[PDB]
This record gives sequence, structure tokens and C-alpha cells, in this order.
Amino acid sequence: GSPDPRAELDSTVLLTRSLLADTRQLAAQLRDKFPADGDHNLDSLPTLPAIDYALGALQLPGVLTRLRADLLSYLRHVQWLRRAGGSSLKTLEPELGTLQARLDRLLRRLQLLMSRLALPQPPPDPPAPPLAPPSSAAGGIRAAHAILGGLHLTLDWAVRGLLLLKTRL
Repeated sequence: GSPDPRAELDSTVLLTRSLLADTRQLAAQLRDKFPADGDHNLDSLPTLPAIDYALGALQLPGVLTRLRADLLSYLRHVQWLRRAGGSSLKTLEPELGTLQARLDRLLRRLQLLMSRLALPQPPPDPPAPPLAPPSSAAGGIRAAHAILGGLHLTLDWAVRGLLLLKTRL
């Protein structure tokens, strides 16, 4: 019947938290295997979404639309990573592929949430060209740290924004 937005948000936030946990674990696996010099630029990829720290600005339709766009970008980068990452990354390949599948599940839940709540369809941003292969095996590892680190932050700030937004419904 008629949807309860608080329940729809709850189930969407819960699923987001699970993906956040998966991402946090995989980033830790990678860091444990490549401690290197500590940390590298999360800006090591200019093609990834920027992190939106501005809470209280956007409303629910806008927050959801931008999250959908961000997640689709992360899915593109994860798919790219699994293909051209190199031998160094294939020890993470099962977890990466499961992360990609759960990323798709969250995208579908967001699409369902927007349909159930009658929120106008997000305008499709034109398609970015294919991601070029990393210039080196090290470059692929740096890309993996940036992709997983950025996804974690995106999901963390989405949970925060959706919970503070639900507080007012």
C-alpha cells in the first residue's frame, strides 16, 4: 500500500551500512597487504565522485539522486579495477566482485525507494568514456586505495545525511 518514508529510509540505510562494512573490510585487507608508506591520495583518481560534506543543504530527493550517481560511478571503477587491476589485486577479486554485486543491490533499492515515493526520475548524466588501464601495477594499487577509500566516505556520509533527514520526517 501507501509507503512509509521512514521505513523506506530505514531499510535503505541498513543496506548502506552493510555495504559500508564490506568496503571498510576490503580497504583494510588491501592496506594490510600493501602498507607501503601509510596512505596515498584518495584524490589519486580525478574520475571519482567528490565527497559531499554539506549536511543540511540538500533535501531527500537531491541526496538520493546524487547518491545514485556516485554509486554508479563507484561501480564503474570497481568493474574497471577487477579487469585491469593486475596480479597484485587478484587476491581481492572474490571480495571485490561481491562488493560490486552488493553495490548493484543498493542501486536497485534506491531506484525502488524513489519509485515508491514518487520522486521525479534523476536526469541521466551523459556517459563518461571508458577508464584507461593503469600505467603500472603500483598505479592500480593506488587506484584501489582511492576507490575503496572514497566509496567508504561516500557511504559514511550518506548514512549520516539520511539519518539526520529521517529525524525530521
